[PDB]
Amino acid sequence: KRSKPDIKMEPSAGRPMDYQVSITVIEARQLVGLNMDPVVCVEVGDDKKYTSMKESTNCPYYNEYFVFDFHVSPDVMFDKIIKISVIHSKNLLRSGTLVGSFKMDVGTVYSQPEHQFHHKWAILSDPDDISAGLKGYVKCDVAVVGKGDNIKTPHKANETDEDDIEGNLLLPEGVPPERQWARFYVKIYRAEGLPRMNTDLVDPYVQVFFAGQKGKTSVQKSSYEPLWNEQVVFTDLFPPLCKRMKVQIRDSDKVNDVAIGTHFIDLRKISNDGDKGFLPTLGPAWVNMYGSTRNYTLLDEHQDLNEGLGEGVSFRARLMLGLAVEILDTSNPELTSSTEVQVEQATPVSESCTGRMEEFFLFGAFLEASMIDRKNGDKPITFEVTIGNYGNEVDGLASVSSTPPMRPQITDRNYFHLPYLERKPCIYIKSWWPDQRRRLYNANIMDHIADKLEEGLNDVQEMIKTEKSYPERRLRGVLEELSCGCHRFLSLSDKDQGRSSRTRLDRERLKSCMRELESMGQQAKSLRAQVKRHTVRDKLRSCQNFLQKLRFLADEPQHSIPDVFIWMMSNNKRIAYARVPSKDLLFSIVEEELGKDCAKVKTLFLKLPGKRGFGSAGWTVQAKLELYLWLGLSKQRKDFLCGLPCGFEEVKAAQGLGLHSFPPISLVYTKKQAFQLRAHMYQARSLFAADSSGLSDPFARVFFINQSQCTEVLNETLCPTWDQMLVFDNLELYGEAHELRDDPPIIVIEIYDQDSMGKADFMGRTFAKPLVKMADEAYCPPRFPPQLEYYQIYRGSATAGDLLAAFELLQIGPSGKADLPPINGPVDMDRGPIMPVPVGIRPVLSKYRVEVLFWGLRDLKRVNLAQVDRPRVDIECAGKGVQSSLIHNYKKNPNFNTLVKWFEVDLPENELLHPPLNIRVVDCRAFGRYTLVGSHAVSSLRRFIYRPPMLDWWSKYFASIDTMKEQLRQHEDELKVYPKELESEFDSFEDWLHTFNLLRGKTGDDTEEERIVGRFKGSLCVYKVPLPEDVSREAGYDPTYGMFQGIPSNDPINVLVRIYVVRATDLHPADINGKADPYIAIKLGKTDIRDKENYISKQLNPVFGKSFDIEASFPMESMLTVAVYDWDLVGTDDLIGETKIDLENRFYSKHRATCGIAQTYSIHGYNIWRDPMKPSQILTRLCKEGKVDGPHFGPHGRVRVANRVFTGPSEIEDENGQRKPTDEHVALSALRHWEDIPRVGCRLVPEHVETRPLLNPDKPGIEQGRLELWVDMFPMDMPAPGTPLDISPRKKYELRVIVWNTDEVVLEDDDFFTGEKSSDIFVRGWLKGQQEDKQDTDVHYHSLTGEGNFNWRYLFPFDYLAAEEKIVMSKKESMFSWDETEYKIPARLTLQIWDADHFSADDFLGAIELDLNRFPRGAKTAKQCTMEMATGEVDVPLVSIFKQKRVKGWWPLLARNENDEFELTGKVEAELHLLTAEEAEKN
Ligand SMILES: [Ca+2]
Ligand SMILES: [Ca+2]
Ligand SMILES: [Ca+2]
Ligand SMILES: [Ca+2]
Ligand SMILES: [Ca+2]
Repeated sequence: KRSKPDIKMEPSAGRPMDYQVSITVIEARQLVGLNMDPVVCVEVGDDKKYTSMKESTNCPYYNEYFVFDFHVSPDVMFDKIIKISVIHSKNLLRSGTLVGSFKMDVGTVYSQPEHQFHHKWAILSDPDDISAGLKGYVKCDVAVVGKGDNIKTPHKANETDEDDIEGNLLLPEGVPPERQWARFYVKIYRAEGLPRMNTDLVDPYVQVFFAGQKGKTSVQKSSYEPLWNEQVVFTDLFPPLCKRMKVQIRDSDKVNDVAIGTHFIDLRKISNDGDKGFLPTLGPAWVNMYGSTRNYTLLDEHQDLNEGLGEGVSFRARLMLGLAVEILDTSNPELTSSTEVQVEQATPVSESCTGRMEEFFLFGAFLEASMIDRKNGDKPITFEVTIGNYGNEVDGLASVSSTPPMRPQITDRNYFHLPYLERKPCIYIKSWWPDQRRRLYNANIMDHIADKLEEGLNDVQEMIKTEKSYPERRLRGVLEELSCGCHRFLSLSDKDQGRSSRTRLDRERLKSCMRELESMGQQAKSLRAQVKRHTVRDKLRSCQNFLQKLRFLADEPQHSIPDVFIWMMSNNKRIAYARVPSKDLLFSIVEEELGKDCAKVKTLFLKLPGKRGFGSAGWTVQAKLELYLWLGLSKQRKDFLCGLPCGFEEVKAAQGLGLHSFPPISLVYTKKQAFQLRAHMYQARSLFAADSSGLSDPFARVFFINQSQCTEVLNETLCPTWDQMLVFDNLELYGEAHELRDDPPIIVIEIYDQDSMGKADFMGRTFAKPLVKMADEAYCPPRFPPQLEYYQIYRGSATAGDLLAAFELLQIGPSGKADLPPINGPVDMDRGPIMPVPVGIRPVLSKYRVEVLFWGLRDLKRVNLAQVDRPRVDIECAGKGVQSSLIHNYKKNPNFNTLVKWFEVDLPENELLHPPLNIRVVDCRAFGRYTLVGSHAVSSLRRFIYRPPMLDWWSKYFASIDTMKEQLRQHEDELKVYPKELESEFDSFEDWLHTFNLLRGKTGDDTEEERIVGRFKGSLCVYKVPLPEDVSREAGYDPTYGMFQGIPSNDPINVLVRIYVVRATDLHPADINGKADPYIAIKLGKTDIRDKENYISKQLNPVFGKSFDIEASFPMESMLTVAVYDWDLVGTDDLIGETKIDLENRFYSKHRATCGIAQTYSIHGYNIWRDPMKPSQILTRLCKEGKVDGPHFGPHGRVRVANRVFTGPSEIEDENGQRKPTDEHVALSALRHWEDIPRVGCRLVPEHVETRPLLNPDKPGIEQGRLELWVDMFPMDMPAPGTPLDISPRKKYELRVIVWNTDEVVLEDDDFFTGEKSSDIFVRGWLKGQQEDKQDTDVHYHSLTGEGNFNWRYLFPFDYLAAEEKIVMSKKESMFSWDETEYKIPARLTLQIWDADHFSADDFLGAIELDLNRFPRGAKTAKQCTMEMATGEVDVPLVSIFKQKRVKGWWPLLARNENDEFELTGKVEAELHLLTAEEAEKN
């Protein structure tokens, strides 16, 4: 396949769109400064915000969130810098001292696989001083997201998880952590070809921006060809995290300096990292520079094109440039330690290093110039072609550049055309460019193999779309051809070694492309063998991992010949432009090295320059040229007319009369051939909506050469069936048969919405190439007759539907129109000249029946600000359909009194060609004035076409969360924990019930929720014929309810929902201080419960443990929403997150999604069964609903469902402790293995929590945080359930120690009165921190050898959990906080021996820090205590007091000496004891 051409008016480049960056700075560490007061400043481009001030902390904590929003182009967003700085003593009076700064850019943060860095530590270096060392690190999370992106957020963990600096640096892949300094020389030499800005002179100077620094050269006053010869040096951290250098020529002025042009050097194209890579280098070579139009205007609206914001519409300058980096040793005292940008004199380079200036030649032939836009074509028009400054005759051999102006004639009401016919104007341009053709040839072979590969991937994507047989063989052939072209590029590009015009970048880029493309060829040859159908899609992605990087090869940073520009001018006022690259036009002998646009006629769509080329002004095209272009050496000009169609005869200018090889000013064609286009137009689907009713009036105009016709208008449909051909009679073309069959001409098809007057709104356009046939060839299969194909219409950037067409070009023969095929006349003869699509091309139709289950309608909005009372649904498929029964009142019952009804239509035989079914709800008000409430049409029927087939419950939560963590890590009692929406694993519970998303309004462009006017609930069943009896008995049991038998009841039923909110983690902070105060809000219908009375305070990871009961009247009250809210002391409360969980499909699924089913039964304790019915009654109800025999019972260990038997345990315990027999365990096992039923077998949800991502309307597609919750449904017409689960969040302990004596404590104090050494020994110890566990003993004054006597008892009461061995407490973070915050640490004790004084603080002598779970055992005597029991010797075992409960021993306390080791500075005899809270009151 892939006969369609891919042309788009709006590419990805140029269009500005909304981005935002979110930067949070969690904790700063390892900073430097004496009594410093840090503030973290975050800068993105031209703005910056500061955090709060912290006083005298070395490790401050901020956790402050910043969001920067911009609406800019993607390329200029990727060039914005990100600066994280730390400032000491910032104030407005005096500038604070800079501690450290870190530079980064937006574009490489976007280059992450998650478009973000999670928990990464910025290296806060010193940009102000190269010789200075590291100034600290700052942990941060930085994310870049624009509109239209869906991303997954990783675990936003606290300090209790991995937070180490070195393994989580703020680096991309492959960057070395030390980031050695470098000098970046750019060497601006010369320039040529400047325009006029004084009216007419210019005062240029080159300013270069990189990494937030800038440097400008001197100004060469009054010179259009200036010579700067100056070099600008930067210094930054190699490798540069910023990936672009903005070099910009500027015209200096005394009031407002403006821009000449701007070129962006992408540093990835000129560099390679690693030990096999090479340092950044470029040039000395010429760089082309494009911008706005060269003629001066005082109010130029295209000024931003000179700044690089968009696409250059004309050539503006050529700049000689060089670049070279070097790594400098910053420890050398020979060089100054400065950092700022410097401008010095550069070394002059000869022109022979960039290639000799040499004369090139451009030839162009304007064959066709049609579809000129009407609002400009009242004047005669021209076509000015300029390459470089050559051909700029308007602004200022004799080269010609313009076609002769002559008036445009009428084609239709929307476009003119130009009557060239046989007189084709031509242009010839002499030019002088350097001899760097080999660079363009290498980039051209790169682009040629990349174009072949991209054509292969688009072809196999089309065979994926149309389900053609074995695309894996096409993939293997594509990879083999890619390897063959790879070896061709290996054997081709290396033969021009002898020239000395190669720069420093040429050899390095050729070698790097050699190595990388050898790796690509061997990787493609290895990937060819593993291509398989069932894993084809990932293989496609691997091919994309080739192709884009191949384009990364093809982009040349040192382009020699500038792009050619083809313009339009009406009375010498510029209208529209096209810009063709010159690597595609260069002529050469080898076919892969030959340009893809050289010596062939190509279609070329002009467009408005700059900002007028975007949006609604850029809908209609400005011209559709059929241009022949050739570019190359004048000694290679021997065959620059060979690719042209034959039959032409030259006419030259006055200077070239009688010459041999003078290029012609014009051509006259004599070999005219007549043709006819049969524009087959069968259908369209999913078109754009251009009326306020949500539908349109589509009629399509077909444009071919100069003729244009329109198919008839159909009314109030987005999927029309015109059933019409457009006969363009007696076309004329010029050429021969072999130059036209493989390259047919272009047909452009636009669709318009007819309105109440003569104007018509726009739908977009598509393009086509007709099936071409000659007189000598016959109408043989499989080429003829042409089959209808799908043509993708694009309304600019956004897609706007498909189109059904079978275009064919047919030449007339020597017998005239008698050699034309027999035209099938109109069966409906009332249409007259409207001739339908003939047979063979028209899809052969067959009888189909559509049976529609009309279940209900949900949340329809107002029509003309009036409420909807009595809906009805019309259904249209292939023009005919059935209408639903009326409902009586929407507010009390939004359901139809009968459900199943059918209709008979004709549909095509193959399912790929099916027209879309269109449902339309309309209000049936009085007096027959029915208006459109909603419409849903875009659907494929393939899914509907039938074919015959001490423990608590938290311990159970821990025993499941660790298993799901183990399974997640191995991929990269117990409940089945689900990590996402339950709908994603259980296909939104759409077994028979389907939700069709119901639309009214114009289709959105550059949301669907604003178009939402409700949704339809129901099902479709479309089938050809009644099948044999065993298959058709599904409908044969009850024709009243049709094929949808097995349906459950439709009448309203009363229900309670029981929502359990377990916990939540990774909350986005509602408050700006990185904290939140969460509480659950729940809404369902009229019910809204907000539990503000039982909030959790100062928590981003709430342990909730809450259960709520909500009344609901189904089917109206089936739209539950669960949200988390933040308490605010003043003002209004701010929402944190909100999730939607609908209950219609959950209740009415076969999967039993009302309540989960546990792993096993227990009638007491932590595994209590919350559902009121036993599982025996549960599968009794499921067997009665699903037409299943069973359940059957025998002994208590077996249960029979259908023809299968399952097993399980027999006895079960209650709270009294005595066993009882039951068979409900085996019933629950049958519920677990319910998938094995041969007819009604599907999956069932187990008892779960779901980790639903909470979304926000402000950030679509972005998870603010994950919420652990699960819902239960219990219909109240069955008996009510009991007490809900005790999921409420949580043992208290007493640690007591006694210090008996001390020995060998170091005598720190010399005696003031007698002189001997002594020590006032006393003890101190604490578990948690300062304000809670600080206690000390009495002082043993004046020790002689370290002996002391205390006999003092400590006591530490606390809370504790043994699941993670964590001591549990909540305390205020600061004295200014409102209330307490929860903290977790492991079991710690810190013991110290001090030296008391009567007048000041005590002197530190010794310390130990031990764990109650793994401390080494104590000595038996004081003298047995040695150094080995405290250090890291493995010979000393460990004792846990949680199993021992009594420890007596001697233990050494260790000073903090300067030798980084431990020294015996004291011994302590200690008794250590553990009690509970109840035992502590009497022990
Ligand atoms: Ca309209
Ligand atoms: Ca209309
Ligand atoms: Ca708040
Ligand atoms: Ca708050
Ligand atoms: Ca003392």
